[PDB]
Amino acid sequence: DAEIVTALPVPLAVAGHHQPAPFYLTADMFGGLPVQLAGGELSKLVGKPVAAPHVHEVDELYFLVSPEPGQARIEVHLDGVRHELVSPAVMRIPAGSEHCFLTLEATVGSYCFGILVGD
Amino acid sequence: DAEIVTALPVPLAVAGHHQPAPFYLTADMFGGLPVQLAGGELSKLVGKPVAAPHVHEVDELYFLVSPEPGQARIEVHLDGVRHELVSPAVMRIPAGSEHCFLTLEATVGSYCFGILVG
Ligand SMILES: C/C(=C(\O)C(=O)O)c1c[nH]c2ccccc12
Ligand SMILES: CC(=O)c1c[nH]c2ccccc12
Ligand SMILES: [Fe+3]
Ligand SMILES: [Fe+3]
Repeated sequence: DAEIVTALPVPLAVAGHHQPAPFYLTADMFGGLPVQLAGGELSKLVGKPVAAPHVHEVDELYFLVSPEPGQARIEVHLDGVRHELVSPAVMRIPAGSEHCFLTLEATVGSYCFGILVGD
Repeated sequence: DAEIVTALPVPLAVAGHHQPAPFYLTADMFGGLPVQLAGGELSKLVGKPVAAPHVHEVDELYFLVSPEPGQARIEVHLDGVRHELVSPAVMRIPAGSEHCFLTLEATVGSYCFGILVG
C-alpha cells in the first residue's frame, strides 16, 4: 500500500507567471509537506521568461542543476539586481523579495526548480 | 549580498549507501531547512544500485524526472515489494521502512532525487 503520485506535473497558478507552473511536490501531498517544488527542464526556455517579477510570502529556493556542471545558466533578478547562477547552484529568495529568472543557457537535461519553503 | 550556494553537491554519508550521497539541499543551509535533497543523474547509474536496502529516521520522497516524460524508469523496493515507476513520479518512503531503488533505463538528463522530510 505504497503512496505513489504519477499525475504529474500538477499545474498551479503562481503570481506573475504567464501560465500555471508545473508542480511536482505540493503542500497537501502525503498528508502534508513543508515544501512545494515546481519547475522543469530549461532547454527550450532560453531567452523566454516564465514569469514577470513577482513576490511570495514564503521563501523560495532556486535549484539549478545539469548533468555536467556549467551546462545551465540563469539570470536571477532580485529586487532589481541581476545575479547569474551557474549549475549546480542553490539560491535563496527571501519572502517579500521581488524576483524572477531568465534562462541564459541550457542543455537537454538542465532544470531549474523553485522550492517554496512553508515557514 | 545575495544568498547563493555553489559548492555543490555536498557528499554526505548515509547508512547503507555505497558512497556518500550527493546533497544539493542540506538541513543547515540558509539558517535551516525543513528538508534535505540528494540525488543525481541517472544515465550513468543504470544497473548500479546506489545503496543496499536502508532505513531513515525521517520520511523520504523519491522524485523521478526526465527531460521528456517516460524517458527514465526505476525499480523501487519497499519492504520487500518491487515497484516499477516511470518518470515523472514521486513516491513516499515512510520513516523506518527499508528501501532502495535501482535505475532500469534513463536518458541523459534524467534524475532521481531523495528528499528527506523533516
Ligand atoms: C539520498 C538517496 C537515497 O537515500 C536513496 O537512494 O534512497 C538518493 C536518491 N537518489 C539518489 C541518487 C544518487 C545517490 C543517492 C540518491
Ligand atoms: C521556479 C521555477 O524554476 C519555475 C517556475 N515555473 C517554471 C516553468 C518551467 C521551468 C521552471 C519554472
Ligand atoms: Fe518565484
Ligand atoms: Fe533512502
